[PDB]
Amino acid sequence: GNKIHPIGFRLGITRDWESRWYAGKKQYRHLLLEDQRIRGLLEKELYSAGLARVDIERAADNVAVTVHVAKPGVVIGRGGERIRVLREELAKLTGKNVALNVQEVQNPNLSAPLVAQRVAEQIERRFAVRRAIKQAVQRVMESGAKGAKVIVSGRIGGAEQARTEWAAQGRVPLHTLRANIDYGFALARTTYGVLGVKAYIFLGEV
Amino acid sequence: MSASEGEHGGYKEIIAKISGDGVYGRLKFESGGHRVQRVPATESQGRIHTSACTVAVMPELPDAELPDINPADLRIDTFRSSGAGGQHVNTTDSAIRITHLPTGIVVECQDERSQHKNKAKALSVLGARIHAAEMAKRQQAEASTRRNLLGSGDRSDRNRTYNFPQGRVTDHRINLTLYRLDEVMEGKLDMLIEPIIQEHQADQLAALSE
Amino acid sequence: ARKALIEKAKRTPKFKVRAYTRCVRCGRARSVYRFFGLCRICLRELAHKGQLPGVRKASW
RNA sequence: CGCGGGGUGGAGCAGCCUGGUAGCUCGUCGGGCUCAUAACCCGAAGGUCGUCGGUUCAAAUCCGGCCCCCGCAACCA
RNA sequence: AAAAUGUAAA
RNA sequence: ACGCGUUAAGCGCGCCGCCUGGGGAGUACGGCCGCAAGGCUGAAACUCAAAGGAAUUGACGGGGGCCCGCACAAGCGGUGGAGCAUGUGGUUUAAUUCGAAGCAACGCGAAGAACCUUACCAGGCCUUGACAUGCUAGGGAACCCGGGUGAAAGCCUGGGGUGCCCCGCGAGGGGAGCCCUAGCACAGGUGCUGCAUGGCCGUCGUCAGCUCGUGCCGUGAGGUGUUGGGUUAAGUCCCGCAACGAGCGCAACCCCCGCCGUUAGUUGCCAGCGGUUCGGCCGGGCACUCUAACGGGACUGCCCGCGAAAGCGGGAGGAAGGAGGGGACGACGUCUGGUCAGCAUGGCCCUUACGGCCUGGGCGACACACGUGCUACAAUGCCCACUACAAAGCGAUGCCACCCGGCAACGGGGAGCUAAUCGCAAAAAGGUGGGCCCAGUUCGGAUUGGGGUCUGCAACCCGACCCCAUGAAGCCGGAAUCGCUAGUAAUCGCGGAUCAGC
Ligand SMILES: [Mg+2]
Ligand SMILES: [Mg+2]
Ligand SMILES: [Mg+2]
Ligand SMILES: [Mg+2]
Ligand SMILES: [Mg+2]
Ligand SMILES: [Mg+2]
Ligand SMILES: [Mg+2]
Ligand SMILES: [Mg+2]
Ligand SMILES: [Mg+2]
Ligand SMILES: [Mg+2]
Ligand SMILES: [Mg+2]
Ligand SMILES: [Mg+2]
Ligand SMILES: [Mg+2]
Ligand SMILES: [Mg+2]
Ligand SMILES: [Mg+2]
Ligand SMILES: [Mg+2]
Ligand SMILES: [Mg+2]
Ligand SMILES: [Mg+2]
Ligand SMILES: [Mg+2]
Ligand SMILES: [Mg+2]
Ligand SMILES: [Mg+2]
Ligand SMILES: [Mg+2]
Ligand SMILES: [Mg+2]
Ligand SMILES: [Mg+2]
Ligand SMILES: [Mg+2]
Ligand SMILES: [Mg+2]
Ligand SMILES: [Mg+2]
Ligand SMILES: [Mg+2]
Ligand SMILES: [Mg+2]
Ligand SMILES: [Mg+2]
Ligand SMILES: [Mg+2]
Ligand SMILES: [Mg+2]
Ligand SMILES: [Mg+2]
Ligand SMILES: [Mg+2]
Ligand SMILES: [Mg+2]
Ligand SMILES: [Mg+2]
Ligand SMILES: [Mg+2]
Ligand SMILES: [Mg+2]
Ligand SMILES: [Mg+2]
Ligand SMILES: [Mg+2]
Ligand SMILES: [Mg+2]
Ligand SMILES: [Mg+2]
Ligand SMILES: [Mg+2]
Ligand SMILES: [Mg+2]
Ligand SMILES: [Mg+2]
Ligand SMILES: [Mg+2]
Ligand SMILES: [Mg+2]
Ligand SMILES: [Mg+2]
Ligand SMILES: [Mg+2]
Ligand SMILES: [Mg+2]
Ligand SMILES: [Mg+2]
Ligand SMILES: [Mg+2]
Ligand SMILES: [Mg+2]
Ligand SMILES: [Mg+2]
Ligand SMILES: [Mg+2]
Ligand SMILES: [Mg+2]
Ligand SMILES: [Mg+2]
Ligand SMILES: [Mg+2]
Ligand SMILES: [Mg+2]
Ligand SMILES: [Mg+2]
Ligand SMILES: [Mg+2]
Ligand SMILES: [Mg+2]
Ligand SMILES: [Mg+2]
Ligand SMILES: [Mg+2]
Ligand SMILES: [Mg+2]
Ligand SMILES: [Mg+2]
Ligand SMILES: [Mg+2]
Ligand SMILES: [Mg+2]
Ligand SMILES: [Mg+2]
Ligand SMILES: [Mg+2]
Ligand SMILES: [Mg+2]
Ligand SMILES: [Mg+2]
Ligand SMILES: [Mg+2]
Ligand SMILES: [Mg+2]
Ligand SMILES: [Mg+2]
Ligand SMILES: [Mg+2]
Ligand SMILES: [Mg+2]
Ligand SMILES: [Mg+2]
Ligand SMILES: [Mg+2]
Ligand SMILES: [Mg+2]
Ligand SMILES: [Mg+2]
Ligand SMILES: [Mg+2]
Ligand SMILES: [Mg+2]
Ligand SMILES: [Mg+2]
Ligand SMILES: [Mg+2]
Ligand SMILES: [Mg+2]
Ligand SMILES: [Mg+2]
Ligand SMILES: [Mg+2]
Ligand SMILES: [Mg+2]
Ligand SMILES: [Mg+2]
Ligand SMILES: [Mg+2]
Ligand SMILES: [Mg+2]
Ligand SMILES: [Mg+2]
Ligand SMILES: [Mg+2]
Ligand SMILES: [Mg+2]
Ligand SMILES: [Mg+2]
Ligand SMILES: [Mg+2]
Ligand SMILES: [Mg+2]
Ligand SMILES: [Mg+2]
Ligand SMILES: [Mg+2]
Ligand SMILES: [Mg+2]
Ligand SMILES: [Mg+2]
Ligand SMILES: [Mg+2]
Ligand SMILES: [Mg+2]
Ligand SMILES: [Mg+2]
Ligand SMILES: [Mg+2]
Ligand SMILES: [Mg+2]
Ligand SMILES: [Mg+2]
Ligand SMILES: [Mg+2]
Ligand SMILES: [Mg+2]
Ligand SMILES: [Mg+2]
Ligand SMILES: [Mg+2]
Repeated sequence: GNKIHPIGFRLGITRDWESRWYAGKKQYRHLLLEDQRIRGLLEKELYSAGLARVDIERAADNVAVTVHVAKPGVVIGRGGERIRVLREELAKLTGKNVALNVQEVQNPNLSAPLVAQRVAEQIERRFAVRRAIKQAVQRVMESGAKGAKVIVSGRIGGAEQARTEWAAQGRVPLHTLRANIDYGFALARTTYGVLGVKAYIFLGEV
Repeated sequence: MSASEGEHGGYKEIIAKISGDGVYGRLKFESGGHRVQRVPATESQGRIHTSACTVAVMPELPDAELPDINPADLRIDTFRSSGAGGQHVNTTDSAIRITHLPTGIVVECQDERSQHKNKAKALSVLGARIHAAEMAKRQQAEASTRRNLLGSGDRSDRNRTYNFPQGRVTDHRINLTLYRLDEVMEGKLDMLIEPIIQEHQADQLAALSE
Repeated sequence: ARKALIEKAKRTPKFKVRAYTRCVRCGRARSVYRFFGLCRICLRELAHKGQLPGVRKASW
């Protein structure tokens, strides 16, 4: 075990922060402490939405949370009723003037954090791990990707002996900075332990 | 007093006289085999292994070889020796036969021409022979009381298990099984040896009152 | 000693000296970079995650 | 009963003749090598000389008694 | 030419 | 299968000999031969679930060939010995909380243990709890004040506000909220299992490796490709090839350093002038230095020799040349590696306690052993005086100029800076001057006595710092062992993270 995080390695190179704002020194540690609590309620509530990334911006005092989803409708609701109570709970906890924002995810088969969820969800529902990796790596590849790879660790199939299990097509030059790649983690809760889900999507260099 | 070290580590055998108060009372219940389950220090790979050691505790007993012989329990015969000597060997009861009555052990001596030179020798041998005969009795008593206590077999011969991986020690006799083994290895035996003392004492009421 | 102790940390004490800084995410007391209110491990993750603004892999 | 020998660090032996000064090999303990054990290398500890007396400024050493071990002797009838 | 050995459970 | 193949192990016929799982056993008995040694013939009980033949893939070799690394060698400085610091073993203890174990545990989790931290210990305590979501019954009202006993936690207990919602003419009434006393769901656990797991990390290893697709060979495991010659730090490229390609690796793409440029001119800078109260100090200016954002630059492009090519060896011009120096980056996998105690988490277990609070103790113990370290043993030295030259960082809960008091640690005052303004800040080796005389010393600074400063509720256990006195071992270290190949080692100081302080 020795490989670097793909996002952390490509900051300002092929990837931008999921939080963009300045903060001197006296308030950083609670801007962030709140910032973190923001993805708290967001990820917790918008599971059904398939949230792929939370972009939290902060202007003068006011926050500016942009959110990316696969199927947008869940977020909004009948007459946009969930989307209102959304920004309601937000300013209710932040105490700062907030900002609703939603832009959909065009191709759900090209967002690793999405792929990971759908995988981990499957194995939560007793689906064959091996033949489902090849399935996911297919759809992601067949959805135009330049490369794709999925990894699963832990007690596969409920087996006492835990193990790694993965598949891949195309390229995943993880050493190459010039390459853009999407990373995605997920955690499959199970009646027999916990299994980690990793996705790599190579969306061409630049 | 004895300690045969087995290279690393131990003690392939060690014997000690534990002197004090209530020693045989409390350390009595260790007589038998002790199973150990742990990843051995000797292990090349990473496999868990089962091993065992035997413990025998015989109490410190009194012991005293009798004040030699006492002529009261002894028959001495005097008579003529056999073979060379001429005139003198024929007319002189120089042969001795001392029969030690309690054991039936007998010596004879017609070595020298002097009757008490021979009685001396025959008293010397008879001494060494009754001593040696009791020593051997006392030997295969001690040597055979251990055979039972020590429990010949191994891996499966009795008493209690010390499992290092799960941290459980457990006495198979009283079926106690408290899994605070750390302390037990540090000599905190009482939370183990006291349960046996009570359970064994409950087998004393139900013994002539049941 | 865990959630009960993370609560002692939040409580304004009896004497100022008994202040200790916990992690604002995992709850660790040792190795606590105060700039983030985070521990040295919680720090590392979010940094890779890119959820800590401006901070990036150093190199020279 | 008689004559000769012996008892000295845990084992096995020097030193006694010629009084002053305790040695050897092994073992043991601590540190090295080695993944580890041994072999190997470095350093250390350990006896108040069987036991009583006596001689002497001084006794393992010289002298007397006793105890234990060893060898020899014990013939003429 | 140096230089012995490694018990017993995945 | 290896192989055999008109000298068959092929295709056929004739005849003799022989085998029928391993061990027991070529043994026993009997018989025949022999001078003997022994030979020929030749069993059984018993026991095992295999023994065995060829071939495959690895690993291994005190096998071979070719390469490589501070591996040896060549070198400079060290540990091992001394005193101290710290981590560990061990022993000790009421507890000396737990984990880490050769390389890859041992100044490691600890980037801050007096209380706190704290998971251990003794003791006084609490029981729907220090925290979450709810559900009850007497149902009071928020929240400030107090008594009280106490080491605190805790337990007991005295005054109030004269709130709020429905709206009732009304004397009261029911709502909500948080608190309140019991009760029920439940919380809680740094209790076990890293050998039930995720995550992250160490390691072989920055080593050049690891594989897939299809095809072809093989009864098959599998092989071919990946091999071969050249070459390279490199499965790096080249040529060859029953193989043709492809992926993860290597390289590149990223940061930092070295050269030049464009843009920029304060809080930076000062070259010529002006003012000079001989100071970047005012006026003044962006040129240089700097600062920091975008570029340029190097391509084996050029020359010689060799070469089939790849490239190799030299040459030049250049700040820089064949990877310029440094970093970031760690393949398929291996170690039942590490960690359930950062967090996550399946199963297991504790429930007026295996949960919680507090006071005090302990994690700092000391017959001993080790790891890493600091300071030394001195003259290429040490002390005092004076005087220079740094980069990186930190600081409006803070850093502190400068006067004042103090031998000092520091205290009292007090200017500026939220900072390329102002400050910590003195750089230290260096240089100059004076002293020391080869001594257990003006080397050395452990030990201890006395007297103080600061932070803190509080420095007995247990802090750092100052002053006087004390002035130990140590004369260069047995066996053995470590680092480093160029701005490196050695040496010298400075800063920061944690943090009241250390
Ligand atoms: Mg691995
Ligand atoms: Mg790495
Ligand atoms: Mg990666
Ligand atoms: Mg979803
Ligand atoms: Mg081993
Ligand atoms: Mg066994
Ligand atoms: Mg006797
Ligand atoms: Mg008798
Ligand atoms: Mg008679
Ligand atoms: Mg006769
Ligand atoms: Mg007569
Ligand atoms: Mg007569
Ligand atoms: Mg007569
Ligand atoms: Mg006779
Ligand atoms: Mg048993
Ligand atoms: Mg264990
Ligand atoms: Mg057990
Ligand atoms: Mg008791
Ligand atoms: Mg503190
Ligand atoms: Mg003689
Ligand atoms: Mg003589
Ligand atoms: Mg002699
Ligand atoms: Mg004699
Ligand atoms: Mg004698
Ligand atoms: Mg002697
Ligand atoms: Mg002797
Ligand atoms: Mg001799
Ligand atoms: Mg003599
Ligand atoms: Mg003599
Ligand atoms: Mg030794
Ligand atoms: Mg060895
Ligand atoms: Mg004398
Ligand atoms: Mg003498
Ligand atoms: Mg004498
Ligand atoms: Mg003598
Ligand atoms: Mg004598
Ligand atoms: Mg005779
Ligand atoms: Mg004769
Ligand atoms: Mg005669
Ligand atoms: Mg052997
Ligand atoms: Mg053997
Ligand atoms: Mg072994
Ligand atoms: Mg297997
Ligand atoms: Mg063939
Ligand atoms: Mg031919
Ligand atoms: Mg022929
Ligand atoms: Mg032939
Ligand atoms: Mg033929
Ligand atoms: Mg045929
Ligand atoms: Mg057959
Ligand atoms: Mg058979
Ligand atoms: Mg035969
Ligand atoms: Mg034969
Ligand atoms: Mg027969
Ligand atoms: Mg025969
Ligand atoms: Mg014959
Ligand atoms: Mg003959
Ligand atoms: Mg012959
Ligand atoms: Mg013969
Ligand atoms: Mg023979
Ligand atoms: Mg080396
Ligand atoms: Mg060397
Ligand atoms: Mg150690
Ligand atoms: Mg544990
Ligand atoms: Mg009070
Ligand atoms: Mg529960
Ligand atoms: Mg277990
Ligand atoms: Mg793991
Ligand atoms: Mg490790
Ligand atoms: Mg390399
Ligand atoms: Mg490296
Ligand atoms: Mg193939
Ligand atoms: Mg073949
Ligand atoms: Mg390649
Ligand atoms: Mg060829
Ligand atoms: Mg002047
Ligand atoms: Mg000008
Ligand atoms: Mg100008
Ligand atoms: Mg310019
Ligand atoms: Mg440039
Ligand atoms: Mg040619
Ligand atoms: Mg050249
Ligand atoms: Mg470079
Ligand atoms: Mg260079
Ligand atoms: Mg590089
Ligand atoms: Mg495993
Ligand atoms: Mg396992
Ligand atoms: Mg493993
Ligand atoms: Mg209960
Ligand atoms: Mg001067
Ligand atoms: Mg000067
Ligand atoms: Mg610099
Ligand atoms: Mg500082
Ligand atoms: Mg600050
Ligand atoms: Mg304050
Ligand atoms: Mg301060
Ligand atoms: Mg002054
Ligand atoms: Mg003054
Ligand atoms: Mg003054
Ligand atoms: Mg003065
Ligand atoms: Mg001041
Ligand atoms: Mg003033
Ligand atoms: Mg001020
Ligand atoms: Mg100076
Ligand atoms: Mg000296
Ligand atoms: Mg003092
Ligand atoms: Mg104060
Ligand atoms: Mg000393
Ligand atoms: Mg010297
Ligand atoms: Mg000298
Ligand atoms: Mg000297
Ligand atoms: Mg250099």
